[PDB]
Amino acid sequence: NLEADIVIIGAGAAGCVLAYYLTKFSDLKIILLEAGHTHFNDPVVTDPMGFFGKYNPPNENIRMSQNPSYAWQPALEPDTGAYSMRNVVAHGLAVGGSTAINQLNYIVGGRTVFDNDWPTGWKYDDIKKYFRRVLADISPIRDGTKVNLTNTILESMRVLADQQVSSGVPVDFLINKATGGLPNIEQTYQGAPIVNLNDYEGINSVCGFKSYYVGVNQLSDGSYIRKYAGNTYLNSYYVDSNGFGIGKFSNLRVISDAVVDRIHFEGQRAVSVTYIDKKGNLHSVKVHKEVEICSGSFFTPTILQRSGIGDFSYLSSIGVPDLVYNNPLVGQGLRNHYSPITQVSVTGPDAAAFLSNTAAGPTNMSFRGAGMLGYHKLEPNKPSNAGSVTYRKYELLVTGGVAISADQQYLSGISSSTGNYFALIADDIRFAPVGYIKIGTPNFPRDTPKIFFNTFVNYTPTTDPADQQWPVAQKTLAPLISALLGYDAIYQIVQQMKVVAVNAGFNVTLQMAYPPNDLLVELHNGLNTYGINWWHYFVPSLVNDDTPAGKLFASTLSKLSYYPRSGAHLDSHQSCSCSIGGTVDTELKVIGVENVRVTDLSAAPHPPGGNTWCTAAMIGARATDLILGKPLVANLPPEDVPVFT
Amino acid sequence: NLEADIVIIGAGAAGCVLAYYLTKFSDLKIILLEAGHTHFNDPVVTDPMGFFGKYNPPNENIRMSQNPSYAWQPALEPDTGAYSMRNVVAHGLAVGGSTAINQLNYIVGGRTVFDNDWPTGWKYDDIKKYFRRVLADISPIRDGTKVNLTNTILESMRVLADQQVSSGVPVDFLINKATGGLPNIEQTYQGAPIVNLNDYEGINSVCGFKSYYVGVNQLSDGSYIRKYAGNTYLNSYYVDSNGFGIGKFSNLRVISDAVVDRIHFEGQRAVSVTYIDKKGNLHSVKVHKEVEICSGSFFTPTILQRSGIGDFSYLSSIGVPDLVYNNPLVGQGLRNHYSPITQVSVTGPDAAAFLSNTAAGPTNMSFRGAGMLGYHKLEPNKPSNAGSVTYRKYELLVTGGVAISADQQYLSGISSSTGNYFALIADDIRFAPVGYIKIGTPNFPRDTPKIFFNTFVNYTPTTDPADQQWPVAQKTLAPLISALLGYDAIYQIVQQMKVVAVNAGFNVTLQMAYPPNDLLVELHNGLNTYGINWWHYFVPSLVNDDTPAGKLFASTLSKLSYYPRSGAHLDSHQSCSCSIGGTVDTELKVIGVENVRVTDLSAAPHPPGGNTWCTAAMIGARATDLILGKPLVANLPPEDVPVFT
Ligand SMILES: Cc1cc2nc3c(=O)[nH]c(=O)nc-3n(C[C@H](O)[C@H](O)[C@H](O)COP(=O)(O)OP(=O)(O)OC[C@H]3O[C@@H](n4cnc5c(N)ncnc54)[C@H](O)[C@@H]3O)c2cc1C
Ligand SMILES: Cc1cc2nc3c(=O)[nH]c(=O)nc-3n(C[C@H](O)[C@H](O)[C@H](O)COP(=O)(O)OP(=O)(O)OC[C@H]3O[C@@H](n4cnc5c(N)ncnc54)[C@H](O)[C@@H]3O)c2cc1C
Repeated sequence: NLEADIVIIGAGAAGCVLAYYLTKFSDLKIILLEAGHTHFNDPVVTDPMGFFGKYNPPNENIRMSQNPSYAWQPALEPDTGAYSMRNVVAHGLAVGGSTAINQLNYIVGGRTVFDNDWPTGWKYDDIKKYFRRVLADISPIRDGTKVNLTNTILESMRVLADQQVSSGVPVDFLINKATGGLPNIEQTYQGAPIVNLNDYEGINSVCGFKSYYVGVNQLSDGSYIRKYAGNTYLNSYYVDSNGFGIGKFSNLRVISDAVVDRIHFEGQRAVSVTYIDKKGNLHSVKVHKEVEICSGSFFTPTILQRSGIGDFSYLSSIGVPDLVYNNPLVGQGLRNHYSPITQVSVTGPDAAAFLSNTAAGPTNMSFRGAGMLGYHKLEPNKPSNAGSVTYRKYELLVTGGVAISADQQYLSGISSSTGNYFALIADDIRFAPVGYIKIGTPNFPRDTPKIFFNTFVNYTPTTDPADQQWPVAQKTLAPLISALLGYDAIYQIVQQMKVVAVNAGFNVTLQMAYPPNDLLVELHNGLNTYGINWWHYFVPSLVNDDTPAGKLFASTLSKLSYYPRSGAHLDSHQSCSCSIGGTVDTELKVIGVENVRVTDLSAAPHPPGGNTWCTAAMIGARATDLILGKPLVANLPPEDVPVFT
Repeated sequence: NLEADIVIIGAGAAGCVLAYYLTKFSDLKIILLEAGHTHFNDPVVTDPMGFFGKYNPPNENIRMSQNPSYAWQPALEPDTGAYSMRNVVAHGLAVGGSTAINQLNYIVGGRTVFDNDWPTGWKYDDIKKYFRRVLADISPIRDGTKVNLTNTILESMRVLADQQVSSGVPVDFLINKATGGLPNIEQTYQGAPIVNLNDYEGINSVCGFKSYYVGVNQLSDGSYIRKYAGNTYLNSYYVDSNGFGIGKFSNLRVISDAVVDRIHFEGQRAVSVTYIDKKGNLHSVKVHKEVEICSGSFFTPTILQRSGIGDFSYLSSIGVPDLVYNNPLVGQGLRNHYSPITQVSVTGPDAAAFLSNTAAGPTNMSFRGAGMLGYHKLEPNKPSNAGSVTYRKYELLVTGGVAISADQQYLSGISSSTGNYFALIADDIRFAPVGYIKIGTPNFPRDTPKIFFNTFVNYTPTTDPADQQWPVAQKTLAPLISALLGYDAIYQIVQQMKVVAVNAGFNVTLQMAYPPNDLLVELHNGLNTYGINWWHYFVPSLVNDDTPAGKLFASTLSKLSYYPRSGAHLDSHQSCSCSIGGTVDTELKVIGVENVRVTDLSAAPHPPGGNTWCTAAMIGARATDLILGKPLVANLPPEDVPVFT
C-alpha cells in the first residue's frame, strides 16, 4: 500500500523546486512520481560540451532532443502556414525534466510583462522575491573573454540609439523609459562594468550586453558541468539512491520510473492515482489531501482529460469512461516563442582575425551576446501602453558559423566550407499564434497527442469593402509584420557595423547573404516611402495600385515571405496550457473540485520575456507558499543554497 | 575504554612541545597518538655520523629519508616544469617526527617575514619569546675550527658589499638596512667575535658568518649525539617505558604505534577518534574537550577530509560517507623551498692545502658557512617594501666534494675522482610555486596522497599585444628569473675569490665548471647590456629583435634553463597547508566546528626564512598558550631546560 497526501506528478523544473522546499518546511508524506532516471554519471549530460556531440559514437551522431532515451517526442499536426510541415519538439525525460536536456539560459522576464499581463497577486513586486530565490539557488556564471564582434555590435547600437532618442518617436526599438529615455548599453573597453539584464528591480527591459547566464559551475579541477533542477534540489545528499529521503527529508519518496495514467476519482474529491512501473505492474497511491501536476505544458491537459475533467461532448465522442466536470477550456491557448535566422558574409584581408574566439565553449555555448530590443516604430499591433512603457519584443542573438539547414545551404550556396559567416537571430518574444491540445486515446500516457499550431496563415480577400476588412487582415498578418520588422531591425544595424568596423582599424566588408541584401534595401526604400501603411501590400488585391512602384514593393514582400517559413527553428519554449482564469483560479486550484491543483508552466496566463525556465521555477516556489499558507521561501535569506553533491 | 579530552595526533616537532608544556602546566588527561617507536638505542639515529651511513650493512647503503622503516614515502605527481619527473619526499616516522631523520638546522626566520607576512597577534615582537624558549631548550652548538675557504668567501663578500653600499642602489643583494646601511660581515682572524644569525631582536636579516647551528650535544666522553624533539621533551625521565607519565606528568599517555584514521563526529562537536594498533585492533578514544592535529603538512589535510570537513562535491564524488562542513580551502596552498646546485674547480700547486678540513663532521655535518643574502638588484618580483626593508631571499651554503647526481657527473665529466671541487648552493627562501593536496581513498592513512606541485612552467605566447601580456609572463617566469639571478650572484663572487686568494699568498685558480663559466660570462654581459629588461628574452617571439646580440643572449638563456630543472635537490621543507585565514582563524581553531584545532606547520600563512624546524616548535608553544588561556611558557625564565636523559 502506498498511501499519500502530497502527490507530485513529474519532477520538471517546477516539480523539483516544489517538492524540495515543500519537504524542507513541512512534515507531510510526499510521493514524487517522475518517470525518468538520474543521469548523475552519464558524461554526455554532465559535460555541457556533450550537448554538442563530443561523446556520440560515430554511427549515431544525434542530439539528445531527438534521442528517445532522453526526451518525449510529440509530433505536431501540419502547419498550414509553413507549407504543411510537421514539427517535433521535446519535453525532457529525466529527474529535473526539460532542464536535463536544455540550452541553459536564465532570462527572468521583465517588470512590464508581469505587471500589465499577469493577474492580481502575481505582479512583478509580488513575486520578485521568488525569482531572487531561484536565481540565487542556481548561481549561474558568465563568460569574461573579449570578442571584437560584440564590441562592434554594441557600439553600432549606441550610434543608432542616439538618433532614436532624438526625433521624439515614443515606441522605437532602441528606447528605454525606465532609464529616463535611453537604454544603458554596456561599455566597450577592458573590464568595463557589466550590465546584468536580470536586474532585481527590472530597470532594464531594453538593453545591450555582452554575454549571457548559463547553468554551469566551474569545478576546482578545470571542467565545467551542467547545473539543473535535479542536480540542485534532488541529489545524493537529500534523497537515497533507492528513492528515499535522508534525515531532515525523511518523509520524501521518489518513484523514479513511473508513468501516471489518470487520477481515480470519487465524488468530486480525487482519491487515488495510478502509475506503471518498469516491470509492468500497476500500483495505486492513495491521496489524502491533494495531488500536484507539474508534468509540462503538453502532457498536463492530457492528464486532466484522462482523469475525467474536460469537455464532455468531445471526450464522450472518443469514449473516456468517466466524466467529472465540463470545462471546455482545458488545455486551450498554447503559446510559444519563434526564431527566424539570418546570415552575414565577411570579405577583407583580416576577417579571420575579426572572428576569433567565437567557437562554442563550456561557458558560452555558442552565444556571443548581444542585445534585447523592443517594438519597431512601424509595428501596428502594439498594446495601448506602448507609448508610456517599453516592451520586450525581440531577443537578439549572435553566433559564429552557419545556422541554416543543409537544404537551405544548398539553395543559397553559402556553406561553412567558405569561412565568412556569422548569424543574427531575432527571437520573437510576444509571438501571436495560439493553439490547443487534445487526446486521441483514453488508454495511457502516449508520446504524441493532437497538437494544432498554425503560424503564417495568409489572408484571403473577400468582397467586403476594404474599410472594414483591413482590421482583420492586420490581426491575421500580425506574425508576418513582426518578422518583417525584425528583418528591418537587423538590416539597419549592419551599416553602422560597417562604419564602426572600418573606423576601429578593421578593413573588412559586411553584407547579408541570407536573406539577400537587395531584397532588404528594396524593403527599406518601400518602408520609408510608404509609411505605416507598408503592410497594406501583403494583399495587392486591396490597395488597387497599378503604379509599378507599389507593384514592385508587393512583389518584394511576396518573395521575401518565403524565408521565415523555411529558414527557422521552432522554439521548445512551450507555455500557457491551463492558464489562470481559464481552468484555475489565482490559487492555481482547479475549478470544479476541491483537492487537485496545477502548479507548472501550463498555468501561466502569458508567456514571459525569455527562455521559459525561471518562470516555472518561480511558480513552483509560489505554489509551495500557497499550499503552506505562509511565506518562508520569500523570507529565507538569499544566500542559503541547497547543498551540492 | 580510553576516554580523553586532550588528544594530540602526532608527535612531530610541534606535537612534542605542545604535549610536554601542556602537561607541565595543566592537569587534564592527555593522549598522544604517535605511530612510531622511540629509537633511543639505535646507534645510527643517535650518532649524527649515522646520517651518513657509517652503520649501514654493505648490501643496503641507503639514507633514512628513503628507508621505509624510518619515513613516510609520498610520491608527488609528475612536475610539468621539470620534464615530468616525480619526486619522493619524507615525513618522519618516530617520536619527535621529522626531527629524528633531519639535517639539524636552526634558522629562526627574521623580523621582516613575520612582521609584514604574518597576521595580527603573530608579529615578530609578539612571538619572539617563544622562539627564545625553544632555541634555549635545544641549546645547539657550533664549530670553532678554522678553514681558509670560508675566510676567502667572507673577505670577497666584504669587498663586494663595499661597492654595493656606494652607488646608492636600495635593494641590491648585499645590503642591510637595520645595520644602518651595511650588513655586519663576520671578521677574519683568530678568534674573531662571532656573528649569531639568530639574534634575539632580528637585527641581522642579511649577514655573513662562518658556521651554523646544529642539534648535537658534545658528551663528556667524546662522542656527539642527536638532540631532537623526542629526545628533549619525551625521554625516560618523564614518560614510562610503556607509555605512561611519571609523577608530575602522571596524566600523560603515549600510545606509541597508532595510526589515526578519522575523527568520528557528532552534531558539530567531534566526539571520538579511531586508531589502529600494531596487533590489528581498532580502538576508540572518547573526546571530551578538544582534539589536536600535529601530523605534518602532508597528512593533516588528509585527516581533515577523512574526518568529514572539506569540499563536498569532490569528497562526495570519491565517496566519503559523512559530510560535515564545506570548506573548499582545505589543504590548499602548499609551499616549499628549493635549492639548485653549482660546482667549482681548483687548479694550482697547493689547492689540496687550500681545502683541508672540509670533510663532514659530527659538529658541522658537511656545512662550511657561509652567508645569507637578499634580492638581487634586477629582480622584478619584489614586494613594495623592498626599498625600505631588507628581505631574506637566498640562503648561501658551501661544502667540499661533489654534490651533483652521478648522471650529471657523467654528462659534465667532473667527478670527485679528480680532487678539485666544492659546491655553492643558493637555497631560495621566497620560492613562488604553490600546490595542493587531495586524497584518493577514503579508507585509511596511506603513504601517498595526490600531490600536485609544478615549478618551472615556461610561457606560451599568444596573439595578445605584448603591452598587456608581459605582466603575466613575468609572474609565470618568476622562478626562472630568481634562479638565474642567484646564478649571477654566485658567479660574481668567484672573481673576488680569485683576487683575495691570490692576494692572501695562495696560488690557485678558480673557475666554475657546472654550470660552465662561459655561459655565465655571456649572461653577465647580457645582463649589464640589457638592463632590467634582460628577462624579456625568455620568450624570443615577443621582443622581435633579429639583431644577433639579442638572438645569442636568448639562446644562452634557453640553453642555461636546463640546469635548474636537472641538477637540483627538492627541499623537504614543506609548509603552509591549512593556513590562517584559509581554514582556521588566529586562534588556530578550525572554522565550522567548536572543538578541533590545528597546531602544526601546515597552519603557517607564509614560509619562514630558514630550515622550517624552529617555526613549528614556536607554533606548538603558542598553541599551548592559546589553549591554556595564560602565558607561562613566555613567562618561564629562559634558563630552565627540561631534563636530559
Ligand atoms: C532543446 C531544448 C532547449 C532548451 N533551451 C533552453 C534555453 O536556452 N533556456 C532555458 O531557459 N530553457 C531551455 N530549455 C528548457 C525549457 O525552456 C524549460 O526549462 C522547460 O519548459 C521546463 O519546464 P517544466 O520543467 O515545467 O516542464 P518539463 O520539464 O517538461 O516537466 C515534465 C516532466 O514530467 C515528467 N512526466 C511527464 N509525463 C509524466 C507522467 N505521465 N508521469 C510521470 N512523469 C511524467 C517528464 O519526464 C518531465 O520530467 C530547453 C529545453 C529543450 C528541450
Ligand atoms: C631529509 C630531511 C632533512 C631535513 N633537514 C633539516 C634541516 O637541515 N634543518 C631543519 O631545521 N629541519 C630539517 N628537517 C626537518 C624539517 O624541516 C622539519 O623539522 C619538519 O617540518 C618538522 O615538522 P613537524 O614536526 O610539524 O612535522 P612532522 O615531523 O612530519 O610531524 C608528523 C608526525 O606525525 C606522525 N603521524 C603522521 N600521520 C599520523 C597518523 N595518522 N597517526 C599518528 N601519527 C601520525 C608522523 O609519524 C610524525 O611523527 C629535515 C627533514 C628531513 C626529512
